[PDB]
Amino acid sequence: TKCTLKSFTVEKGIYQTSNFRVQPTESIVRFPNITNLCPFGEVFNATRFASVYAWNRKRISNCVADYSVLYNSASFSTFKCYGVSPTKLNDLCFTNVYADSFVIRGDEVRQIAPGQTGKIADYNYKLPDDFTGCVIAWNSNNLDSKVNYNYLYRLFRKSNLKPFERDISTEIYQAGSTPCNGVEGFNCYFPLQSYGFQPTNGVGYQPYRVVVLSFELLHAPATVCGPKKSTNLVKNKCVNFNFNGLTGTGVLTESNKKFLPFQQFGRDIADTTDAVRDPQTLEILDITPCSFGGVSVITPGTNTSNQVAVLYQDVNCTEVSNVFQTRAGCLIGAEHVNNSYECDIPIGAGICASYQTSQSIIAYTMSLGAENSVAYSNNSIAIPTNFTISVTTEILPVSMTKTSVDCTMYICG
Amino acid sequence: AYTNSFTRGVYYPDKVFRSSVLHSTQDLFLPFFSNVTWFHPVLPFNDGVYFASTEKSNIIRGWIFGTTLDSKTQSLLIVNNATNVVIKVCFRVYSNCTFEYVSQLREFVFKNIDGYFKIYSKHTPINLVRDLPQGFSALEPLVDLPIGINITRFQTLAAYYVGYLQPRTFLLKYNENGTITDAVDCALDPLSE
Amino acid sequence: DSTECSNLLLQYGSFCTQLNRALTGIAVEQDKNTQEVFAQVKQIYKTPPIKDFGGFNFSQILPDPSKPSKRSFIEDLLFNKVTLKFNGLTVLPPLLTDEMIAQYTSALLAGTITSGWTFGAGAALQIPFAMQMAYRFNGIGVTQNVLYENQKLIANQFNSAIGKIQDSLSSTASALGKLQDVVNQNAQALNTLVKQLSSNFGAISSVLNDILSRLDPPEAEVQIDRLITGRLQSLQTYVTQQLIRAAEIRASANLAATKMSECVLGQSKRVDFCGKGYHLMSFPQSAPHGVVFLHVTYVPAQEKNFTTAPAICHDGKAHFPREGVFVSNGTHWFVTQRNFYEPQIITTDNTFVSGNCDVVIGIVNNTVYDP
Amino acid sequence: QIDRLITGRLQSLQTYVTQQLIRAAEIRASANLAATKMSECVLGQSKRVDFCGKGYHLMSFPQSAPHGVVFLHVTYVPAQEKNFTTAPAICHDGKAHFP
Amino acid sequence: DSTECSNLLLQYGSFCTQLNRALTGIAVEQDKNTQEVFAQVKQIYKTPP
Ligand SMILES: *[C@@]1(O)O[C@H](CO)[C@]2(O[C@@]3(O[C@H](CO)[C@@]4(O[C@]5(O[C@H](CO)[C@@H](O)[C@]6(O[C@@]7(O[C@H](CO)[C@@H](O)[C@H](O)[C@@H]7O)O6)[C@@H]5O)O4)[C@H](O)[C@H]3NC(C)=O)O2)[C@H](O)[C@H]1NC(C)=O
Ligand SMILES: CC(=O)N[C@H]1[C@H](O)O[C@H](CO)[C@]2(O[C@@]3(O[C@H](CO)[C@@]4(O[C@]5(O[C@H](CO)[C@@H](O)[C@]6(O[C@@]7(O[C@H](CO)[C@@H](O)[C@H](O)[C@@H]7O)O6)[C@@H]5O)O4)[C@H](O)[C@H]3NC(C)=O)O2)[C@@H]1O
Ligand SMILES: *[C@@]1(O)O[C@H](CO)[C@]2(O[C@@]3(O[C@H](CO)[C@]4(O[C@@]5(O[C@H](CO)[C@@H](O)[C@H](O)[C@@H]5O)O4)[C@H](O)[C@H]3NC(C)=O)O2)[C@H](O)[C@H]1NC(C)=O
Ligand SMILES: CC(=O)N[C@@H]1[C@@H](O)[C@H](O[C@]2(O)O[C@H](CO)[C@]3(O[C@@]4(O[C@H](CO)[C@@H](O)[C@H](O)[C@@H]4O)O3)[C@H](O)[C@H]2NC(C)=O)[C@@H](CO)O[C@H]1O
Ligand SMILES: *[C@@]1(O)O[C@H](CO)[C@]2(O[C@@]3(O[C@H](CO)[C@@H](O)[C@H](O)[C@H]3NC(C)=O)O2)[C@H](O)[C@H]1NC(C)=O
Ligand SMILES: *[C@@]1(O)O[C@H](CO)[C@]2(O[C@@]3(O[C@H](CO)[C@@H](O)[C@H](O)[C@H]3NC(C)=O)O2)[C@H](O)[C@H]1NC(C)=O
Ligand SMILES: *[C@@]1(O)O[C@H](CO)[C@]2(O[C@@]3(O[C@H](CO)[C@@H](O)[C@H](O)[C@H]3NC(C)=O)O2)[C@H](O)[C@H]1NC(C)=O
Ligand SMILES: CC(=O)N[C@H]1[C@H](O)O[C@H](CO)[C@]2(O[C@@]3(O[C@H](CO)[C@@H](O)[C@H](O)[C@H]3NC(C)=O)O2)[C@@H]1O
Ligand SMILES: CC(=O)N[C@H]1[C@H](O)O[C@H](CO)[C@]2(O[C@@]3(O[C@H](CO)[C@@H](O)[C@H](O)[C@H]3NC(C)=O)O2)[C@@H]1O
Ligand SMILES: CC(=O)N[C@H]1[C@H](O)O[C@H](CO)[C@]2(O[C@@]3(O[C@H](CO)[C@@H](O)[C@H](O)[C@H]3NC(C)=O)O2)[C@@H]1O
Ligand SMILES: *[C@@]1(O)O[C@H](CO)[C@@H](O)[C@H](O)[C@H]1NC(C)=O
Ligand SMILES: *[C@@]1(O)O[C@H](CO)[C@@H](O)[C@H](O)[C@H]1NC(C)=O
Ligand SMILES: *[C@@]1(O)O[C@H](CO)[C@@H](O)[C@H](O)[C@H]1NC(C)=O
Ligand SMILES: CC(=O)N[C@@H]1[C@@H](O)[C@H](O)[C@@H](CO)O[C@H]1O
Repeated sequence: TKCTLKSFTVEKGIYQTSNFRVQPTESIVRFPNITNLCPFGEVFNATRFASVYAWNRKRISNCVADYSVLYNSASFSTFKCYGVSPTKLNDLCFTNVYADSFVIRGDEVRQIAPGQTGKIADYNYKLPDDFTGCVIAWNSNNLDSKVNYNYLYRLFRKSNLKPFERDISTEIYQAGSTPCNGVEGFNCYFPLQSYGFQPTNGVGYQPYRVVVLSFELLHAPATVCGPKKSTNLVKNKCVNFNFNGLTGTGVLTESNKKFLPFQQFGRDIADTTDAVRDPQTLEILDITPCSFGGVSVITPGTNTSNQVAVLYQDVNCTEVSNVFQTRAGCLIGAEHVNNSYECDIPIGAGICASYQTSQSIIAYTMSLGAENSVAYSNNSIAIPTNFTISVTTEILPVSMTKTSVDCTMYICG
Repeated sequence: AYTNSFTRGVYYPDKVFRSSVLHSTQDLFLPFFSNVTWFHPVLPFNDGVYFASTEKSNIIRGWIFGTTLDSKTQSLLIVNNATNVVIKVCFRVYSNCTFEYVSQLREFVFKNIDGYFKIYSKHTPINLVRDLPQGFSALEPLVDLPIGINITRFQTLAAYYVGYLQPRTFLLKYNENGTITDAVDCALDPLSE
Repeated sequence: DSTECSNLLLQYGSFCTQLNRALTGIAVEQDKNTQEVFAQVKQIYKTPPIKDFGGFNFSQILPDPSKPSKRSFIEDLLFNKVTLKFNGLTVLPPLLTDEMIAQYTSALLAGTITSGWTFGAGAALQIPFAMQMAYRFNGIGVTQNVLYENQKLIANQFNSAIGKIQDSLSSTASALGKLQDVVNQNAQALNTLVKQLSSNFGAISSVLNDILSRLDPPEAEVQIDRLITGRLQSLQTYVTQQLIRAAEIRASANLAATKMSECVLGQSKRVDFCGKGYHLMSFPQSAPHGVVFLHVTYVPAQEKNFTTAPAICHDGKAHFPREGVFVSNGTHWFVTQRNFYEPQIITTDNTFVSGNCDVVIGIVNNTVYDP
Repeated sequence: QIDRLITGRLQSLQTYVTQQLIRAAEIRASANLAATKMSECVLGQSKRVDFCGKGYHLMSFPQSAPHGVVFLHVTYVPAQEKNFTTAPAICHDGKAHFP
Repeated sequence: DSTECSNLLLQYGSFCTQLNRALTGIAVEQDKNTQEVFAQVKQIYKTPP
C-alpha cells in the first residue's frame, strides 16, 4: 500500500492494494473420438504398385491423417520432405493432398526431388521447384524381384515432362529425320523398357517403392487435417480448458441445463460462454469464472502501528493468524468480536474494522446507535426546564484552482 | 400458383444454446408472408432455398443439386433411400468424384455459405392439407461438404413449396430448454420493427 | 490474463489507476449517500409496547416482529415491487445492510410518533399523539380545538388514507418507477460494457487468444493494440457515464436527506415541498435503492361563499380582526379563522382597534360587542 | 510516431478536462448550497430544521476558509427535561378551555 | 450514407446506439423540465372580465 499510494505514511483507511485471481492448474484439452481415420495403409501396403511411366495418384480427402504412423516407422530408406515439417502437421489442415506411388531403382530415388534431371525426372515423374511435400522410399526387393512383376519406364520423349505430368502413350519415338509409321525401325524406337529386377542385383539396381505426398494450402476450404490429443477432465478446479477449439479458463461443474442434441456450447447472456458439452462423453458442463477479486488492506495509520488486516473481496476463503469469513469477503489478520461499536473503517456488508486494545485490529457488526425507548403515554409530556446554546461548524467548498492547460504546448511542445 | 410463406421457415443460426433470452441474428432467412412459388421440373438457386414438401405416399425423393448439371462440372446429387441417405459430388434420371457421404409437414432448408452446404429439417403432424399453417419450428440436422460452387438447380423427383432466403435480421425468442419458441421479423412491419 | 496484452496495456500509462480511482470514489460516495439520508437519528428509538396513539393506526408502517426481515408491511411491499462476477467486474455490497436501513427508518418513525419534532432538536420529549397533532394544526394555521373536537374523524381519515397506499402499491404496476429505472440503468451499463468485448474494433478477430495464436508477435502486436484501444475506450465511456449518473443520484440523495430532515423530523412551511396541501407530518419507508416518504397533509374542502369586509366600523373607529377574517352570512358578521369556518361573535377581545372609519376603504358598519 | 504520441496525449487531455468539468459541477452545487446558507442563515433566521446546525437556529456567522466557507451556527438545544401529566383541554363551568 | 463506411463502423460496437440513447434521454428530460416547472396548476384559471 505504501507503494501504490506513493508515500511512506498512509492514513487510517481501507485501500485496494491489488487484485487476486486464482491461477489455473493442469490445463486440459478435449476433442471427439477419432473414429474416421486417412487411407495411408492402402497406399503404402498396396500389394501391387505401378510402373513409373504410369505413376499412380491417390487423392486424399475428407479424413484425419495421422502422419506419425509414417515417420515413427522404422521401415523406410528415405523420408525427404520439402518445404513442410512432417512432425509439425498433426495440428494442420490442407486444401488438397495427393499421394503418388510408383517403382524405380536405387540410384533413381535421388531423382525424385525438385530440380533434378535424368530418365525418371525428365520422362517419367517430375517435381516442381517449389515442391511442398515428402518423398518416401523403401527397398522392395523381396516383393518386386523373383526368379513375376513387370515394371516399366520411359526411355525417350520429345520434350521434358512438366511437374506432375503423366505420359502413358506408347507411340514410337522418332529420333531422326525419317518418320516412323507406328513401327520400329531406323532412328525409330519403342519408348518403354522393363527394369531388370534380379534378386542378386546391386543395392542401387534393386527396386524401390516410392510414395510422393504433395500438399496445397490456399485460401479455400480444407478437408485433410492430423489427429488431436485429448485428455481426462476435472471438476471444481480452476483450469484452462480447450473444448472443440474453444479456449477458456474456469471451473467446470455439473449443469442441470439440458442442451438440444445439436447444440455444442451455450451462452447465457451477453455472448459469454456459460455452458459447454464435451465431444467425447456427450455431457454438458457449466463454466464459472474461478474466484477473483480485489485485495485491500485495512490499516489504522502507520504512525499508530504497522499492523494490517487483509480483505480478499467476495472470495470464500477455503484457499489463500485467524481467518474470518464475512459477507464482504475474507478477513485475514483481524480478530472478530461480539460486542459492537461505532463504525471506524468501512469494510462492507454491515461490518467495520478498527484498531483497539492488546493493540489489535478488530472487525465487528457496526452499532447503529444507542437504544432507548422514550416513555410514551397518552397523558405524559416531557417539557424542557433548561437549555444549552451550541455553536457548530459547517464547512463548505466553494471554489477550485483555475487551471489552464495550453493544448498545443502540452501535446507537442 | 403462388402462396404466401407464413411464419414458418426459420432455422437455428448457429450451434450455441440460449435459455429464455431474446437474440438478434443477421443471416439468410425466409421472409414472413412472402409468396413462395408452389410447384405442382426446373428451379433456380439464386441463394439459399427453403424447400417444403408434403407427400402422403412419400413420392418425392432426394434433391439433385447442380451448378450446370451438364456432366461437365460436378453435381451434388442428394438422394434418399429407405435404409440410408447417400450424397455424392459426382436410376432413371442421370447426367471425377470429390466426396461421398452416407448416413441416416416436412421442413427443409438448404444453403451454401463459403462452400459449406447446410441442411435444416423438421417433421410436423400436419392436420390440414394444401396449406402450410402459420406456426413455429426449427432444427439443424445437417451434412457439411466443402464444394465451393454456386448451385443453381433443384430438379426434385405430390406438390412442394419453394421459397428463397434473404439476408434480413430476425429476433428469436428462446425457451427455457434452449429451443426457439418464437421469432419476429425486423423489417416486416413497423410494429415488428 | 494475457501477458503480451498486459505489457502493451502497461505502456499506455496510468489510465487504469485513474479509472479505478474514479470508480472507488463513486463507490464510497454511494455509502455516504445512504448514511447521510438515513442516519439522522442519534439513537434508535423503540416504540412503546401498546399502540394507543389517540386512535391513529400505524400498524402498516411500523415494524412487525413476526417478519424475519423485521421491516414494516409497506416496506416489504415496496421491496417486492421492484425486481433487482463475469470478467473483472465486481459489485461491492453496500455498507449498510437492508436490515440496518429498516432499523434506521423504524427508529425515525418511532421518534416522530412518540416525541414529535423534539427528538430532532435534541433529547426526545414525548407528547400524546393527539396533542402533537394539535401542535401541527396550530402550525398550519388551524386552531387546536379543531382537532380535539374532530379527533375520531381525523383518525379515520388518516387510517383510510394509509389503507389506500397499500392498494396503490400492491395493485398499480410501475409505482416505483424511479428506483426501478436506477436498477435498469445500472444493469444496462454493465451489460453494454460486457458486450463491447465481443466487438471486433477493427482487428482481425475479437477474441484475444485467437489473435495471439495465429499471427507472429510483431504483426499480432498491431491487432492487439487495436483491441486494447477499443476496449479501453469503452471502459472509459462506462466510467464517465457512471460519474455523471452518480452526480445525478447524489443530487437526489441530498434532496432525500433534506426532505428527511425538514419533513420527518420537523414540520415545514415550504409549500409543495412535502406533498400537496399544508404539511402536517411525514413518515419514512425504506425502498431497495431509495426512500419513500408518506406525506400526511391537510387539504381543505367543502368551501362556502361569504361576504367579507376588511374592517368593522363601530362607534367611529375601525376594528380589524386579530387572527381571523370578518365574514357575513347575509345579515350577521362573524370572525372566523381563514382555514376553517368557525364563526364567533365580533368582540373587542378578538378584534384590535386602530385609526378611524374614514380612511380604510371597503369597511362595513356593525356593532362590536364589548364583554 | 508523432501520430501515436498526439493521439495518446490528446486522449489524456480530453479525459482530464472532462473530469474537471464534472468536479466543477460538484463544486458549483456546493457553492450554491453555501450561498443559500449564507443568505438564509447569516442574513436571517431560518426555520427549516437541521439546515443550519442541530437544534433550533438562533443565528450564524461566516468565516473565510482557503477554498470555502465555515459557518458557525448558534443553535438553542433544550435540556434537563422534566415529566408532567398533561391534558388537551380543561372543563370549567361546562366549557372547554384550550391553551 | 456510405455503406462501405457503415460496415466498418459496425465493428466498433454499440457506440452509436449508446450516443443515440444518451441524446434521447436528454431530449425527454427537457420536456420533463418544462412540465415540472410550469405544470403546477391542475386546471386553467381565467381572470374575471
Ligand atoms: C441551567 O439549566 O443549566 C446551567 C448549566 O450551565 C446551570 O448553570 C450552572 O449552574 C451550576 C450550579 O450552580 C454552576 O456550577 C457551580 O458554579 C459555581 C460558580 O458560580 C462554582 O463555584 C461551583 O463549583 C463549586 O460547587 C461544585 C458543586 O457543589 C463543586 O463540585 C465544586 O468543587 C465547587 O466547590 O463549583 C459550581 O461549578 O455550578 C455552573 O457554573 C452553572 N453554569 C454556568 C454556565 O453558569 O448553570 C443553571 O443553574 C441551570 N438552571 C436551572 C434553573 O436549572
Ligand atoms: C354603509 C353605511 O351604512 N355607512 C355608514 C356607517 O355605517 O355609519 C356612518 C356613521 O353615521 C355613516 O356616515 C354617514 O354618512 C352619511 C352620508 O354621507 C352622512 O350624511 C351626510 O353627512 C354630511 C357630512 O356632515 C352632512 O352634511 C349631511 O346632511 C346634509 O345632507 C343630508 C342629505 O345627505 C340632508 O338630509 C341633511 O338635512 C343635510 O342637509 O347633512 C348628511 O348628514 O350624511 C352622515 O353624516 C354620516 N354620519 C356621520 C356620523 O358622520 O356616515 C355611513 O354612511
Ligand atoms: C424442457 O426444457 O422444457 C420442458 C417444457 O417446458 C420441461 O418439461 C417439463 O418439466 C417438468 C419438470 O421437469 C415436468 O414436470 C414433471 O413431469 C413428470 C413426468 O414427465 C411428473 O412425473 C412430475 O411429477 C412433474 O410433473 O414435470 C413436465 O412433465 C415436463 N413436460 C413434459 C415432459 O412434457 O418439461 C423440461 O423440464 C425442460 N427440461 C429441463 C431439463 O428442465
Ligand atoms: C363554493 C361555492 O358555492 N362557490 C360559488 C361558485 O361555484 C360560483 O361560480 C360558478 O360556481 O362558476 C361557474 C363556472 O364554471 C359558473 O357557471 C356558469 O353557468 C353558465 C350557465 O348557468 C354556463 O354557461 C357557464 O359556462 C358556467 O358554467 O357557471 C357560475 O359562475 C357558478 N356556477 C354555479 C353557481 O353553479 C360563484 C358565482 O359567483 O359563486 C361562488 O360562491
Ligand atoms: C467415444 O468415442 O469413445 C468412448 C470410449 O468408449 C465412449 O465412451 C463410452 O460411452 C458409453 C456411452 O454410454 C458408455 O456406456 C461407456 O462406458 C463409455 N466407455 C468409455 C471407456 O468411456 O465412451 C464414447 O461414447 C464415444 N463417443 C462417441 C461420440 O463415439
Ligand atoms: C460470540 O460473541 O457469540 C457467539 C454466539 O453464537 C458465541 O458462540 C456460542 O458460544 C456458546 C458458549 O461458548 C456456545 O454454547 C454456542 O454453541 C456458540 N454458538 C455458535 C454458533 O458458535 O458462540 C461465542 O462463544 C461468543 N464469543 C465470545 C468471545 O463472546
Ligand atoms: C419520565 O418522566 O418518566 C418515564 C417513565 O417513568 C421515565 O422512563 C423510565 O425511567 C426509568 C428511570 O430512569 C428507567 O429505568 C426506565 O427504563 C424508563 N423507561 C420506561 C419505564 O419505559 O422512563 C423517564 O426517564 C422520565 N423522564 C425524565 C426526564 O425523568
Ligand atoms: C433396395 C436398396 O437397398 N437399394 C439401395 C439403397 O437405397 O442404397 C444402398 C446404398 O448404400 C444400396 O446399396 C449399395 O449398393 C452398392 C452397389 O452394389 C454397393 O457398392 C454398396 O456397398 C451398397 N451399400 C449398402 C449400404 O448396402 O446399396 C442399395 O442397393
Ligand atoms: C388497533 C388496530 O385495529 N389497528 C389496525 C391497523 O391500523 O391496521 C391493521 C391492518 O388492517 C389492522 O390489522 C388487521 O385488522 C383486521 C381487523 O379488521 C384483521 O382482520 C386483520 O387480520 C389484521 N391484519 C391485517 C394484516 O390486515 O390489522 C389493525 O387491527
Ligand atoms: C341569512 C341568514 O340566515 N344568516 C344567518 C347568519 O349567517 O348567521 C347568524 C348567526 O347564526 C344567523 O342568525 C341567527 O340564526 C340562528 C339560527 O339557529 C337563530 O337561532 C338566531 O335567532 C339568529 N339571530 C341571532 C343569533 O341574532 O342569525 C343568521 O340567520
Ligand atoms: C500398413 O500396411 O501400412 C502402414 C502405413 O500406413 C504401416 O504403418 C503398417 O505397419 C502396415 N501394416 C502392416 C505392416 O501389417
Ligand atoms: C503520528 O501518528 O506519529 C508521529 C510519530 O511517528 C507523531 O509525531 C504524530 O504526532 C502522530 N500523529 C498523531 C495525529 O498523533
Ligand atoms: C465455502 O465457500 O465453500 C465450502 C466448501 O466449498 C462450503 O462448505 C461453505 O459453505 C462455503 N461458504 C460460503 C460462505 O460460500
Ligand atoms: C477438370 C477438373 O475440374 N478436374 C478436377 C480438379 O481440378 C480437382 O482439383 C479435383 C479435386 O478432386 O477433381 C478433378 O475432377
